Amino acid sequence: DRALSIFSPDGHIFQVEYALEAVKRGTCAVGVKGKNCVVLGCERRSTLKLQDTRITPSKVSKIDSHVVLSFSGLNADSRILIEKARVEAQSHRLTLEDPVTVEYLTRYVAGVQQRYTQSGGVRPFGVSTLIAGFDPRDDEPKLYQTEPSGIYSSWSAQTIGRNSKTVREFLEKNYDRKEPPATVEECVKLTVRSLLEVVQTGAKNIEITVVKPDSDIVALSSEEINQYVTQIEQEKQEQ
Amino acid sequence: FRNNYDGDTVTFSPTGRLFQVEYALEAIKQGSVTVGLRSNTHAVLVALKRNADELSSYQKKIIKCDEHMGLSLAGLAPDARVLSNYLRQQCNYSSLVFNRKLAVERAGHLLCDKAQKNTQSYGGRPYGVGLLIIGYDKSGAHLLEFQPSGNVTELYGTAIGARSQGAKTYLERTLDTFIKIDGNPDELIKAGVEAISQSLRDESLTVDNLSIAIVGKDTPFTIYDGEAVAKYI
Amino acid sequence: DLSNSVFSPDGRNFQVEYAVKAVENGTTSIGIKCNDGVVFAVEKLITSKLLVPQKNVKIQVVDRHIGCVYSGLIPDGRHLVNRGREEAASFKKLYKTPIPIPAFADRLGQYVQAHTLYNSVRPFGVSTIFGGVDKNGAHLYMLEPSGSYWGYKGAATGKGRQSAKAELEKLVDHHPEGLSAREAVKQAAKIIYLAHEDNKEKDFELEISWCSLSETNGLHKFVKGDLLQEAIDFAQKEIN
Amino acid sequence: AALIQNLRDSYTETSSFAVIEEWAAGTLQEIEGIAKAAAEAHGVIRNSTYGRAQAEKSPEQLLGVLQRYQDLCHNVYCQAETIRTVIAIRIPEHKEEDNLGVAVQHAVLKIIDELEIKTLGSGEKSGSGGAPTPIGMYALRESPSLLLELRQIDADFMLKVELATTHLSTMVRAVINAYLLNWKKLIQPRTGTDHMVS
Amino acid sequence: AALIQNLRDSYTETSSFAVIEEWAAGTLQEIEGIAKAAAEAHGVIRNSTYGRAQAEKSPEQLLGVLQRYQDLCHNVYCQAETIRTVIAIRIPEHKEEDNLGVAVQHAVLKIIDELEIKTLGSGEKSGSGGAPTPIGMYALRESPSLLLELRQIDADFMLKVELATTHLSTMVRAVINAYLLNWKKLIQPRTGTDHMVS
Amino acid sequence: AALIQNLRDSYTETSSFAVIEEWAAGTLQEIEGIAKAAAEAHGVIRNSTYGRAQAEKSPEQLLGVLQRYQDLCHNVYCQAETIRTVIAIRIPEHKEEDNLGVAVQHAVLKIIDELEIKTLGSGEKSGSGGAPTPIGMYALRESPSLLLELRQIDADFMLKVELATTHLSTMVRAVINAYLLNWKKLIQPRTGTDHMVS
Amino acid sequence: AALIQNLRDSYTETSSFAVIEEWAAGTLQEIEGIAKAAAEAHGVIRNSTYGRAQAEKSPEQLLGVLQRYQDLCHNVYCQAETIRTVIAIRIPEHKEEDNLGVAVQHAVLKIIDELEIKTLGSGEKSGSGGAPTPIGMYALRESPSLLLELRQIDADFMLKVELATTHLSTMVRAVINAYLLNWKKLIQPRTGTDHMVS
Amino acid sequence: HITIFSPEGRLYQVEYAFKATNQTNINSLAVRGKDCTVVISQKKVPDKLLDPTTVSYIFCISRTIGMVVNGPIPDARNAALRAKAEAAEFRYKYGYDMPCDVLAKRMANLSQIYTQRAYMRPLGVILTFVSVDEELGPSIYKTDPAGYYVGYKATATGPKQQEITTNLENHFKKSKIDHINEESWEKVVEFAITHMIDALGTEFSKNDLEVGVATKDKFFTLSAENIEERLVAIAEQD
Amino acid sequence: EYDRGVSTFSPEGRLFQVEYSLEAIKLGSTAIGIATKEGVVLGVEKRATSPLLESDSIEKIVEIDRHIGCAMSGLTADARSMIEHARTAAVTHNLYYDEDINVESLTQSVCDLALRFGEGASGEERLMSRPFGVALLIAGHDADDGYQLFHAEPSGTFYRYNAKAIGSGSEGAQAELLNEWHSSLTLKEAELLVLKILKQVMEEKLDENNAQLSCITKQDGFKIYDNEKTAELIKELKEKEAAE
Ligand SMILES: [Mg+2]
Repeated sequence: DRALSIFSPDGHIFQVEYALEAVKRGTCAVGVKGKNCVVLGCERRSTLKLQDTRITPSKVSKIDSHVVLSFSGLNADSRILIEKARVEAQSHRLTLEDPVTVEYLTRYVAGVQQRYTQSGGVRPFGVSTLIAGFDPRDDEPKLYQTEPSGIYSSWSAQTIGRNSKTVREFLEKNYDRKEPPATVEECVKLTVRSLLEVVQTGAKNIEITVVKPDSDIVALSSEEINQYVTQIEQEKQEQ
Repeated sequence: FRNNYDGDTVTFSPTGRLFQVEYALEAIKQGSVTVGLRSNTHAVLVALKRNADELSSYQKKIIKCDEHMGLSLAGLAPDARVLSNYLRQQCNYSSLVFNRKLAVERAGHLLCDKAQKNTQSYGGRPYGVGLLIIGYDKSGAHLLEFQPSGNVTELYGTAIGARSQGAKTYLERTLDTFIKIDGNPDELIKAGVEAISQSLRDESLTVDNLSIAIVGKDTPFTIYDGEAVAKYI
Repeated sequence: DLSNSVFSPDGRNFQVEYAVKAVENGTTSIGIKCNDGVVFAVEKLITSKLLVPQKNVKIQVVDRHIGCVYSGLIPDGRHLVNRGREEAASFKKLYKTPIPIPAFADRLGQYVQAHTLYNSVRPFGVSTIFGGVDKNGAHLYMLEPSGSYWGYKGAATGKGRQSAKAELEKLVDHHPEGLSAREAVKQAAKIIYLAHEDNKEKDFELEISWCSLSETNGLHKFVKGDLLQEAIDFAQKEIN
Repeated sequence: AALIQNLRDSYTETSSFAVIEEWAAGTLQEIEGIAKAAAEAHGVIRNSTYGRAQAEKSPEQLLGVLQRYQDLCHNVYCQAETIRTVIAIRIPEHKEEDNLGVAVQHAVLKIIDELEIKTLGSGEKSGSGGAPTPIGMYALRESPSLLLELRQIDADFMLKVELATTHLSTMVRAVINAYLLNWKKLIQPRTGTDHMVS
Repeated sequence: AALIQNLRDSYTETSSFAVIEEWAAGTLQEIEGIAKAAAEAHGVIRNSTYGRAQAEKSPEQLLGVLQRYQDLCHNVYCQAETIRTVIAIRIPEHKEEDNLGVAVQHAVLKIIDELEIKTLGSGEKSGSGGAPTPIGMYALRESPSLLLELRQIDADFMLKVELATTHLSTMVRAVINAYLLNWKKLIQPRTGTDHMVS
Repeated sequence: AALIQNLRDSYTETSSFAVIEEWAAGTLQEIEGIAKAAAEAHGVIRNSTYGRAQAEKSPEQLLGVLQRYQDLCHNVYCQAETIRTVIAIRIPEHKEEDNLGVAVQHAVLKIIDELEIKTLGSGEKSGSGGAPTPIGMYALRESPSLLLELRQIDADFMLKVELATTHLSTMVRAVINAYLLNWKKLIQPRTGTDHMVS
Repeated sequence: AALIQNLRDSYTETSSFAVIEEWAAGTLQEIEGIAKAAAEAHGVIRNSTYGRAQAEKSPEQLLGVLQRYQDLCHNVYCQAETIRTVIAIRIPEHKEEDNLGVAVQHAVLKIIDELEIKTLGSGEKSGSGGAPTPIGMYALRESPSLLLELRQIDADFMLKVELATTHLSTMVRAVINAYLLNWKKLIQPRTGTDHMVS
Repeated sequence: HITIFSPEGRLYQVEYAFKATNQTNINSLAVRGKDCTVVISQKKVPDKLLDPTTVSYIFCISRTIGMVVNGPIPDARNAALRAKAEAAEFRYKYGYDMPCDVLAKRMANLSQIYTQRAYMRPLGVILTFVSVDEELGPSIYKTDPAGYYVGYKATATGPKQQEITTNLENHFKKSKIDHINEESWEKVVEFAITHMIDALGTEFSKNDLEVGVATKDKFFTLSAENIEERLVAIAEQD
Repeated sequence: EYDRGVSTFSPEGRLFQVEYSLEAIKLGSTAIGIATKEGVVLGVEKRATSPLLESDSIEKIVEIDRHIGCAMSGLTADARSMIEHARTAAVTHNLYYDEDINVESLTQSVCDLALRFGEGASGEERLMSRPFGVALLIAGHDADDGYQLFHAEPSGTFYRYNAKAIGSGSEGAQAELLNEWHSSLTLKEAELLVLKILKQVMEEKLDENNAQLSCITKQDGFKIYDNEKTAELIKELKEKEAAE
């Protein structure tokens, strides 16, 4: 019973399930927040490197001056979502002045991923995504995850893509639910080491993008990310 | 072992049958029981509201469509509501436009021609519900038997539903009597009530299980709910 | 063999045969072209004593001059009648002159036609008999599921068509000059009874209508009342 | 083509429902002949079950039964082969349509077919009834159980008759039914009056 | 056609649920006769398992069991063939519709069918019970293991009874159930009241 | 109809999960009885593999094993036939819906079925264990290899025990699992609470 | 339900990948034991191919090989039955979904299954190796070709060893591979973490 | 099966379509005059309960164009209608009456379109159009269900095609022209009936047949009576 | 397995596609509703994958209006749709009549939404193939029939309840409730009741994180009990067990 727009005996829509199986096939992303920041980490499939470093793409994408998102799964797809989101980001601001609420955004995105699971003659987006940012005139960090089916959810820190299960575990016994990572510096320190499981040496496979309130934003440079690998392998050897 | 001729409402069996429509009549036999019976002064619908659980309400089966018309149903609630709903418009169209109260013969016509469409086109399925209709126009009383197969027949009384037989017979016999009960409502009912109680098996009918409807010569269509039917038990 | 549009290895549309197969299975209907005008009759089957007599009419008029009846799938019949009803009334509004029976059939034949062309639709499950008058006389035809129809001196379908057929055969020769308007009815009344002897254990109710410039006056009227009775009794004597 | 049809004609012309009606009718009352072949073998198992030991020499009443039974299998099989003949002669031109009628023919053939097979796993048991006893009556020079095995080889073969008879009745009756229902389809498998479309 | 229906009639008229109800009911309590044919063979394996050696001569109590068992197989098989008869007489006109009822009939026939097969892989073991012993009791001139093989050929055949009996009970019971559920479909396989459309 | 249900009733009423729970539980610990029937035959192949030649006369310890094994096959088979009985009694009215539950029943029956078949290709090897030796112990008048073939026919039959035992454990354990998971579906195969639509 | 899970639990708890890892590992190096059982029978066909005629009396080195081979079949079969046991215990609740994992289990079982069958067409050839020679060594009173047939019945059986060994290596290796790949699917056939939809 | 290419590109629904055209069971033949045209078709009336007026396989499309069709009556009445209206719409949209050869084009065109786009099953009929236009005179063009037309100096449709054919062919290798030498239609008519009778090993009464004639712009169906008189004519002269 | 394709009728006249959708709702976490002449309670089991999900993120119970709350079970994506149509259906009415919509009248609209799905359409266009994989516990209060509780089933049908429970351990509670419920139950009573049947047929150790609880009254309207009220209420619960 797999060609879904129909139900399994036990009430499943196996297609929608399988689609998730592709998000795992894809690369990996992870987000974390503090009481002032929200960092987004990602890896880099540095595989057939005989291509200009310069203009070729990188996971994290700004949707509005104060909000960004990342994914894992089909690049081919992902792009189209980002675009449609960016558009709605303005259509709002236009017809309402007030710039978008991160919760709202996601709900829109999830509404689209959700639209591609109803009419026969369309197929679901093989993309699950992490969306982070700070609401207009607000200082409370927000993190949400959306996935293929159409569900949106807020997390304190979450990860998607291949080997998410692992790092997830790691995170689970590191991120203190009671108090979030205070300083930005260390909030990063965290995420970085959490990716060092799958990375397999080299800040040459680790992308970091950091977001603060009041529409500030800022991707990271290679050495910056390296000075962390450094100051971490150091305390690992010190244990 | 096999049967291919039962795919869509659209395919004929080698002999000339529509199994899909035949099945819809089976779900009709699955729902609760209900009865209708007429005379020359009134018409009556009596039905057995069936509840799901013991902590739940009994699902009603009667519906008004105008001061002078109504019906009961055996089968799927949704399907029914639609049909009755469409019906409601049809009367309204007449009243507003022509300012004449819709004749029952004609009411059946429309419900034939309506349910008909679903037997000729691909994609859909047929209506899973039967209806007993009652009303009082200018040709006095009338009562109808409707099937998803688009067949509406004018009767003197009847029942549909699970174990609908025992009443159909009680009726078949006590006919000569009730067709003559004119001027007296409570009589037609008690009669109808007996005809139905003549089909129970789980147990007797209570104030919650019972439901009645009537319409006549000066009796605009009205329904009796629960403790209001108390007397007829 | 399972879809409506398709053809068999040697050019054959099976769905239409079954259509036909269902037409036979139902009640029996007839019609007769006489002196001037026509006469129809059908077989309502009283399945119980809880059926109001003189009630569920299977015969229907079109405009104010066309008799019409059929058999097979009852809702299919009803449906088809509606289309015929529009076509008529539209034409009428357009050309003023009440619609020529000759063409009428086609309008319908053409509509029954279509339902043999696409797979998404279901073939018409009824054979239909009808007729009426005009300027150049009365006519009578009979349309089948295939959509093919023609003009007959009298027609028949449903369960026992042969009974009435060989029955219609006779009339031809002894009255090769068209049977009397009056006698036409009472004769039809009989031809039915004879053909009913299959549903014999189950009683029934006969329905009759007719057209004639002399009797109906150009119109189509329901044979009910006094002429109706004797026409039965007439049948009731020969019924031995 | 003139001559060709004449053969197919004069052949179907010498066998028909007219013929088959008599097998159904013939094998209708004739079941009595089996309801009999039954009761006979029964009365007989009691004498074998209780007619204690002996010194041998071929039982006359037993062969009277097998001869009567093997006798019946013969009749029936010929009678069936006649019904079979009437059908094989009506198998229409092979093609991929109107195969509704043709199907019936085949299904019925498979059941008839079965009947004939049933009359052949025991329609020889006489030449086999006395086929294990020449081996059994020999070794005339004695197991005290071998003496008893002779008591059994007599009763065992009487049971096989009673039983084959019981089942047989059933098979026949089934076939009667089966024919009586379809038949018209068996002779007229295609109609072809459907030219009401052209 | 007048005469044709009369036969199909007088045939279905002489067998019915009325008849079958008695097999279900008859083979209901009669299981006791089997729950017995069991305990008998059991008590018997102990004497063979422990009744050390001998000098031969056909055991009377053992044939008492096989005679009692072969006796039962007989009954049952005839009784089944009767239920089988009641259904084959009700197989409707072959076609490609309403086959829901027809299907039931077939499924039940296959299970009944099985029952009869079961009563025939052992419903002959008496004429076979003493069939390996004439070979076993011979070679009367001695393997000290051959003496023990006679001890076994007695116990082995007592096990086969206990076991065939155990399974048999099950088969029967299954059949009882199966019938009791469907049945009405078995006699009335087509309804045909669906003429509420014409 | 009043009487009809009573039978179907009093039958399902005398067997149940209550009964089957004990076979699963019974045949749970009872595997020890097999984990034993194993180790016994093993210790025994060493004496045959090394207990050089002889002059014959039926080994008492070997039959002690076959008697213990043939003994176990018996128990198990009866125990299975009981579980089988419990299910066949719950096979619902045959039709083309809700067959999800029914399917389970069948699948499980096919596995139980297998178990029973396994206990019958070797649950007779005693009356066969000493069945090739009367032929082997004869020809008492000597191939110096024939002497060695007797050494083997003893060890070979001790291997068959160890092996049948090994596989057997597995089969049982599989069946335990299989039951424990489904079961509820086995007794309640149709629900029918879906009348929440009418 | 409390007790019910405990059994299914303590059972899967006494066998696991932990167990199977050792068969794959054990039957990894142990192939040497077969790569050996090979070379032995080879060196031996040369002496039979050329060790001209004789006057008979059971060859000691030959039984040394069949004893060593029949010896191996035994190990392997037990070792396989263990892997088989580990899987049958993990066959989930029968239904029509998530059958992706279940499918793997079955496929692998069919291959293991085969392995066991292979070890049984030759895992008895010792009691058969000397089974044709008692017939061959007899007729001790002379065809000058019968003398040569004894030369052959020695070499032929040495070939069967070499060959069975060759194929066997293959079968084992295949199985090693097959397990190593799937395995996780074999123990965890259903996941069920898909509740991310509710 | 269905309407899209076979492995040897021959989509049979179109092929199957053909047998059904034929299947009706009637024979249609046609030949050119010199200032007229003619078609022969049989008129087998089985059921003694019908009315021969209502029967026919030839209809008056236009004031000058007639049409015969060997094919199933329901599908024909359709083709009849559409065509009948294409010409109607034409004269209007263009100023001059539509000729034989052309109608047959949009007609074949139409049947091609259907076939390729799948908007319906092809009609199982072969249409044989006749008339005489003052650009090419005696015209005769035929069309099949596989959407396709062409020209005939004289043609035939039926269960027995090639027989009716071969005769005419032989009669043509001799008469050597590409039509029938003769001034009067009555006379031509006579000629065809002649060439058909001879061609069937069969005789026809005055109702067993069906024929039409296309003149100098005034097409008319041959009726029951006039029809017989030609049999009178061609009885002695034979 | 033939007879499993949405608008297809089983030969016993049944629609499995529908019936399976029900089997979806099963997989949802448990939800319980209790109606007392004092007010109406809605409580649900949460069940969270990891401790990094922010509980309040799971909108199993939601407000439909000041006077109407709701709890869903099963497919979360599908929920959001019904919740939105409903929320809209409500406001719309108020704009048209300046009043409040009758709980059932509302409920009706929602069921009117559900069964409105075609398969190519034999007349009516219905853009949405299959049925909903979710049910509803609608619970409000109009001033005609006072406090009300309803069950929304994908089949387009519904029933009124005194107490009902949907989700994983449906019967585990329904059985319990079947014999715990009585008219004169006060509100405080009802809370500790829902809170008990959850814990029982629940899965883990009951605490505010794995269980959201709410209620609605004529007085204040639909209110979703913060983690404090719930937390302590657990105590008044786990304490009375010790005794009896
Ligand atoms: Mg098409």
